[PDB]
Amino acid sequence: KETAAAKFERQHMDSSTSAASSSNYCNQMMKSRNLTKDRCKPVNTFVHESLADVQAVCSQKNVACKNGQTNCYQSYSTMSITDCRETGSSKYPNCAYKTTQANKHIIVACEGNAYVPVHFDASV
Amino acid sequence: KETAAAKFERQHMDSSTSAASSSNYCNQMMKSRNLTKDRCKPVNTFVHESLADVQAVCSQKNVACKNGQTNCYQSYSTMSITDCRETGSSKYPNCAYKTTQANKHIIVACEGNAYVPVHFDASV
Ligand SMILES: Nc1ccn([C@H]2C[C@H](OP(=O)(O)OC[C@H]3O[C@@H](n4cnc5c(=O)[nH]c(N)nc54)C[C@@H]3O)[C@@H](CO)O2)c(=O)n1
Ligand SMILES: Nc1ccn([C@H]2C[C@H](OP(=O)(O)OC[C@H]3O[C@@H](n4cnc5c(=O)[nH]c(N)nc54)C[C@@H]3O)[C@@H](CO)O2)c(=O)n1
Repeated sequence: KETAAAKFERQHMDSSTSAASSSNYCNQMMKSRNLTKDRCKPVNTFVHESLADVQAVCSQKNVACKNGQTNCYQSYSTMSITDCRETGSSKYPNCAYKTTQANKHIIVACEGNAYVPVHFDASV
Repeated sequence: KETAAAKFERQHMDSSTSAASSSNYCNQMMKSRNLTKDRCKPVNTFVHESLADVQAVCSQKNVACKNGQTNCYQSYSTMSITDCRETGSSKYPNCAYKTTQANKHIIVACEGNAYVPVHFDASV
């Protein structure tokens, strides 16, 4: 029942802060957004920009996704982000991560449904 | 089962003709599009324009729907349409309709989803 859109927010959005505020940022976040749930998600990026600016990325530079597909977009400007990487001593269920702050262009895959008619209201 | 959008085409789309052929048009189309199957749909409009053109309406003048919701759109140009309205003699299962040809702006309710981010691909 979770939309994919809401899934992206949960896994990658953190606009309440301008940067990761401590080396334990990833340990905290990866667990609170349920990314250690059934195993330790090894690589995850959190973005510290308004939801609007992130969403706007879908109207910026179209690039190929790293898996070949074409619905990826690269931000024209750098954004404050946090790289989360599972360390060499992590092991489910005690997931452990290294936290790295960065300012990079983000690249995202975007999806939607073009608006189509679904009901004839009236003619005028 | 049938999508809202597929049902809209079934009920209202007839790009294969540029206007109602005769006064029996509605009696025939209401039957073939199954709008008389279990009951007589009372009023129904068919649009004689390309699918491209009708769908582009969702990008045109936004207006309020007859029911108050705000996702209705009105075509900028008038379009060729046929009004199908039940006659006083229409009694299920012998649905009967009056065919009226016209050129007016159509108003339809549109649906879809904003193109938003759904996966984080990479940083660069
Ligand atoms: N515990 C670890 C630690 C490191 N690794 C690998 C992956 C690392 O490459 P990256 O390019 O950092 O990241 C790999 C790709 O991931 C991508 N990436 C970045 N952020 C995300 C994200 O949020 N989701 C996602 N699906 N992929 C992401 C971009 C890169 O192509 C590599 C070198 O450090 O070692 C690992 O396998 N297990
Ligand atoms: N059997 C009959 C015969 C005549 N009428 C009325 C409706 C006519 O006014 P309209 O403005 O066409 O009003 C019609 C309204 O119907 C609506 N409409 C039109 N086409 C459709 C459609 O495809 N679906 C839908 N749900 N509503 C439609 C919007 C229009 O304002 C009026 C005068 O002929 O008599 C009737 O109500 N029942």
